[PDB]
Amino acid sequence: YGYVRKVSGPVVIADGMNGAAMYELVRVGHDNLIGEIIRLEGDSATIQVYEETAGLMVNDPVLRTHKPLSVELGPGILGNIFDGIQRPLKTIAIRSGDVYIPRGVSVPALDKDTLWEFQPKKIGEGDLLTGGDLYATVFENSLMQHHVALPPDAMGKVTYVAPAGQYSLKDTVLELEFQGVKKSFTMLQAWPVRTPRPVSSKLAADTPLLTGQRVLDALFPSVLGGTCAIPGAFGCGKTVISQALSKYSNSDTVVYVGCGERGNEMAEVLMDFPQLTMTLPDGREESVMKRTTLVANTSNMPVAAREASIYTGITIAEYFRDMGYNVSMMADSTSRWAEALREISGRLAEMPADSGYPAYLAARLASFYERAGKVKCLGGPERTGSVTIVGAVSPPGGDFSDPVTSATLSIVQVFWGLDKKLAQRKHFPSVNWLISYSKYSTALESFYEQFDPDFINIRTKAREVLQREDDLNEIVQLVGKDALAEGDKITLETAKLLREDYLAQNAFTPYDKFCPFYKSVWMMRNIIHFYNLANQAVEKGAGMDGQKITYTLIKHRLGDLFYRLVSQKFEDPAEGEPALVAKFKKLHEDLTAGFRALEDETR
Amino acid sequence: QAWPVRTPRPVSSKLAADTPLLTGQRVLDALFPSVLGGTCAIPGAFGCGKTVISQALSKYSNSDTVVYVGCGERGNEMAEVLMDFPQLTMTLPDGREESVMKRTTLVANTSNMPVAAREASIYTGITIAEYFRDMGYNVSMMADSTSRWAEALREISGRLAEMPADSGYPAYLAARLASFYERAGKVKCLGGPERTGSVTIVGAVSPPGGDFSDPVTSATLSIVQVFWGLDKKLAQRKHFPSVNWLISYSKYSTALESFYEQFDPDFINIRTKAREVLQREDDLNEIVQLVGKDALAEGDKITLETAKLLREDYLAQNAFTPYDKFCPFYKSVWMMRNIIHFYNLANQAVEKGAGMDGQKITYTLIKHRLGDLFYRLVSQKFEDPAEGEPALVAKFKKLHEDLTAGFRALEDETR
Amino acid sequence: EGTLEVAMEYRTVTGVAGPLVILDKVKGPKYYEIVNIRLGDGTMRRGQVLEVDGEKAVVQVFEGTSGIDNKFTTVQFTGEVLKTPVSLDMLGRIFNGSGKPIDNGPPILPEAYLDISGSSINPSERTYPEEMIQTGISTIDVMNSIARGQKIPLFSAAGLPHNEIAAQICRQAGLVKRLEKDGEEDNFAIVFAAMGVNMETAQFFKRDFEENGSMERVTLFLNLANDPTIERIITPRIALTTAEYLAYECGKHVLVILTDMSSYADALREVSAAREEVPGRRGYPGYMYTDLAQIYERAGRIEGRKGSITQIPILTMPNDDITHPTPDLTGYITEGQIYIDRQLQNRQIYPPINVLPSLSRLMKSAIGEGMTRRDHSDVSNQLYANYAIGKDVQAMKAVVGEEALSSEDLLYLEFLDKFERKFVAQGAYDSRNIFQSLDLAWTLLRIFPRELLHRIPGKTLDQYYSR
Amino acid sequence: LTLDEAIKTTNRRVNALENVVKPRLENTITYIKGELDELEREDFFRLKKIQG
Repeated sequence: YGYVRKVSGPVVIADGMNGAAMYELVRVGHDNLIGEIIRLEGDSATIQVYEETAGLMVNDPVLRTHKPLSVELGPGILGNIFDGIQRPLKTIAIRSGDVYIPRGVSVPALDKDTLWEFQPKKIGEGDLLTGGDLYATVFENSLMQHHVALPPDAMGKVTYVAPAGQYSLKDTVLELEFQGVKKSFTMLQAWPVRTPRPVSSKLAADTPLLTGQRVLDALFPSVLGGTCAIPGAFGCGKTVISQALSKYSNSDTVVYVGCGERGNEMAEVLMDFPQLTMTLPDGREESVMKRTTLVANTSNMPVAAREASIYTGITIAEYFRDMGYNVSMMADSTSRWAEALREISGRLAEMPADSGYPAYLAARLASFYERAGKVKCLGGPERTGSVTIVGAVSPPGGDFSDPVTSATLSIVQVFWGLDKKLAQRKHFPSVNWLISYSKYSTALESFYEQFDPDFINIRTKAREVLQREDDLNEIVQLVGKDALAEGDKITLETAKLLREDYLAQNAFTPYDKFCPFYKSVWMMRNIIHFYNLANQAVEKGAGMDGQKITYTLIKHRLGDLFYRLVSQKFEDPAEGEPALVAKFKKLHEDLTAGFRALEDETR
Repeated sequence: QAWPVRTPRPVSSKLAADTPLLTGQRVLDALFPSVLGGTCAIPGAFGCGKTVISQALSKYSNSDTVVYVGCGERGNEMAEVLMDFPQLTMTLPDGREESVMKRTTLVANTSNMPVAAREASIYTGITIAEYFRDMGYNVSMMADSTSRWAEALREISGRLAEMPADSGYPAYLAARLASFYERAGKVKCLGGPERTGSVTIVGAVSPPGGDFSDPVTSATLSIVQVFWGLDKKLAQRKHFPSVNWLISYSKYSTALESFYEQFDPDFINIRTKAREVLQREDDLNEIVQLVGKDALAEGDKITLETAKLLREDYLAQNAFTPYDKFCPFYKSVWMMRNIIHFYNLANQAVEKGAGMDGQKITYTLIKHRLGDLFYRLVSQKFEDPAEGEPALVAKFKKLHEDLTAGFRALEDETR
Repeated sequence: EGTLEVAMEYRTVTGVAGPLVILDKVKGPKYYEIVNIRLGDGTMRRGQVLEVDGEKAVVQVFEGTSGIDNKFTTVQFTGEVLKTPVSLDMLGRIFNGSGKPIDNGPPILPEAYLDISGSSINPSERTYPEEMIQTGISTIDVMNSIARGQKIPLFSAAGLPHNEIAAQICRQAGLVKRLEKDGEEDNFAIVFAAMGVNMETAQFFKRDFEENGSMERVTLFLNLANDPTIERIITPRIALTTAEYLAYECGKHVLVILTDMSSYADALREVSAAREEVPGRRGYPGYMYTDLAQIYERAGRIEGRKGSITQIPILTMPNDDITHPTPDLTGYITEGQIYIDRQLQNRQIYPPINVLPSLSRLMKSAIGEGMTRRDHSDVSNQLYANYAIGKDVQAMKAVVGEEALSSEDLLYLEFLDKFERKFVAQGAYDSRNIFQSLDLAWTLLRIFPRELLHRIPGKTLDQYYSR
Repeated sequence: LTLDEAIKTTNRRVNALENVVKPRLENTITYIKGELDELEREDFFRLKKIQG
């Protein structure tokens, strides 16, 4: 239909478009590299290649697909690997025995031929149906019940509903009548990669994410269907925190969409998806591959794919949230995504605003990060899901005033700022307890009250102790520990106890692999109770003794409790919640006995 | 014969150079030596007057021919060169009086001359150097103020609207400067007989504002082998060479190991020890400034001593007095050996002195009772080289042996 | 392959500026079409088509633009991208920047032609770094170890012996599994690519590999500083293609040494300025990250073949910094970083590796029961903790005074001194085993008391504290 | 002894620490602005002229 005029890397001009649609996908050249329009100039158009562009020719045909970028939504997406162009990588590797990905390969996102069982939800002929009505369910695998739903822009009366049976994707199962037309339907539905899926209503979040890490779960809680921000450091986080979301998270599904990353890390993690099963179900061991989907685009991938992959991932997440399942989206991108925006702006010759980043970076980041929340779905029956976003930014070593970082912290409510010093200190969680913050605190008030009313005050006390330690660290560095008082001494002891027992979670050991909230709250309660008892003891300071003398005494006389407070970390959660609660209650009772007999002896 | 100036004259082969460039200045000759045909860089921020060092090298190097080129150089300097070289004489084995002016050619165009000609000047200079190299001679070229060449590139590129990659300097700055420096070396000449000439390039990169992070300085330091770091601190203190030991470095030390071994095996060890002493002196100066003169270790006192002597005597040359105008290598080795051997004797005394008092605490008393020998050590630089090699070597032997005997006897005394 | 076509030959050179020549009235110009340039003097230069638009076509010239004129410059369009010849015979030879042999021998008789920037590997078919190799350097081997298929860049500045340590690593490269490892397939088949290096460094590397006895194994691609700049942007790509063939289609473990990535960034900046695009950070091209990603992501193990590629790209910090775009992006991409510190060089330690910023993201997978002792990770964690606490203690002692420091403070200072003296320092022609090296690390650790070794678990403490 | 040590520490701080850090801040500000901002604006102007 049209022919190329100008080729410069990802940018390819195609004269002869005349009537063409903004962001309409167009195939370029004999190999048919799929690309989207970015800049109309008249009859001419500008197309990002989305592939390797070497070897084009002037007058090579360019065809219009007339449709914007879309990803095939349907049964069979779970446990699959897709590029930003929604290409099943394992399917490509199997169909074509060559280890490479051939240039301009055209493979359907989901195999039509593959069979799947069906289960209508007592649907009757002639019933009026609306978009998003969960008329039937399909078990893609154990513990995964894909409830097929009507497309959002679809409604009518059910003239025909298929009986339950084995069907391929190309097969039609549902027929609707509306306004005197008949509309057939297959399981697979297409949805634009932009323009988020419609939502009946947005709801205020109520439940925390309850991640394995202690600091993430207590100091900086995050609600279900809420934004997150991590600096994407190595060693931990994108390896540790990500593993915690993958197997230790209460989210039903994980959509890992890493883009612009180290290739070997994704090779390893893809080798890890089939393995590393988690026995979350009572009677079965849920292999994480069932509850994950990898959108993998390594650094060698084309630049436009770096922009496309994020929207593909968020579209998949919105799809899953439509069924009511709570799904988490971890994104190792948005670090290199800004670089991709810089590149496309530079080729398009747009004028950058700050440090070479195009201005609409902030707007696009705001859109993507606001595409997540707790949502009441469309159709019947009434159901509710959520999407939780965890997106990386520049590594913590660089300045946190970087435009991408500044844009993210504007909209993101929870920043889990990792510390380079902590990483060098080999402190594995590496979460800084000063820069990090979770604005979601006020919402979780009811949850914390119903769980444990005393938790709020002890958390505030722990925060105050940490702040005091950080504040007077400068003083003790300058002046010295000689002037430190008994209150300062117990404050430093409690701060060290926190830094060692509480904020540190190795996660490579069964006792530290996962820390349930009940164990975390008890450990914090024990630490705060010990701090309070020490405060009261040094405050009493009577009987020709006490204060710093009392502090030294309780350091030596009550050294056993202080030592086993550290071992409280080693208490194995697998032993069972009632046993751990009993053990911690006994420890608390002994701590109360401590500083009470020490009170009786009056030093 | 006419040669395209930009194109590099052909060579039969390029071979590793193993003949040190004898500058005649102790600091550059010993601390940061250069091989004949090597590539050097002298920042020389404003006021340091690097041109006196360049002129000294031209006068007293062992080169067969000198090609001095100054791009952006002030006219007075070229007058001075042309007026003073003919009277100055160099002594060959025959010994007859001869003017370095015959040995030297000047390609320089003054700062008043048009800027576009800076490139042409530098390339003509280097191609004349190469021409003399193919003749079998060992020639050295000095390129005064290549920063003026960089400014010429910026001005020419600015008119063409070529995009400024960094600080106005065009992108293709490192490439051209790299080619210019890469024309240097030691080569086997073409044809018969089998000549083996060389070209030595010692350029100058004046830092605007005296910050070595400047682009031209950055590229030079990237592609230079031996680097001599001029600093404003020593220049202000009227040190004269102003060659900072810390920043300066030589990548040619490994190559000249054979020459040093055949000359004197002690040279490597004394050089390393002097470097360590200087680094320890800097560290101790920082520590003392932080804390104070008091609470200063006796061993640290001995280290700071004779390091002050190094700075005052060996690392400094007047460059305008008959004795310090030209420093022969042997007397430099003797002075370095005297300094290190005094330091080692002090360390031995600290090790054993019949108690910690006499060992190290009485280092001040040792200085009091060894004052004449220490004054001889500091004055050894004052002697002129006109006495001749036998006189200087005999005097240095006498000084070293007298120092050792006096130190041992005083160490023997009360111990 | 029924019938072929002879390449066109144009004379329409409407503009020659910088390293670029602007052709016109050209018909059917492919993108990245490789052109051969016949000048009026008859000498032939080869170049690439950087951009295609209408009948115009911007052509970059590899060998410079010092002889082109409108009247007599003729240019041909070969109608294909660069395809360097490759074969097993390419081993044990030295080549120019463009791949033209300079070993005074004959040109390569190709086994096949491979398009540069080879085909992308399906990510679902890559594999994690499986085995680990002994690097000889104590600092490298004991901590932040290098596994097969890893991407460990050495970070150095001007003057630091990055070239010397690169040569050391090449001679010391070896397997480590249970200290067991002819091994012709296991032979590392080192591919060395030097861009914009001084002739002295070139002769140094040449002599080092000639004397190493691996001249039948290594392969050198040189692009000297005096060589044209444009050639340098292809040399690492040629090296990557040769490594990919000799590894994947030939079944040999291959190690890659890329030299002076800063020089490659310089060529990229020169090309961008000549083409007059919008800059990035510090005037660099905005797509430099993509170029570095493509130049780095071409290494790693592959499931379908027995080969593997492990690359060690030495990088030169321009002003001894990391915020510079090139080291920053390299850190963004590469899964490791080894630091050579000027402070260490000032104290004259031949390997100046600063262990504190050094890190390997795949070090945990690299170390194994077969690879090392089970307590190796504990040793590494303890060394990190001890070094960090010792640096903080040294700062505290400096600010408060040497006497005011506590006993544990002086212990930490002594640990720092002994570590930086014995451990980091190593000989120049001396390699070393891993297991007794870990024993010496335990000696440094047991200098500290058992109680202070909180980072090490008690089990490994009882295992290897006394020894 | 304590007063001498404290006075020495305070005088050393006032005479060296601030007197070195303030020039460091000034040099950082000067370099950052006069290089990054100036050259970025110049690049933008050159691009604008190219388009013009």
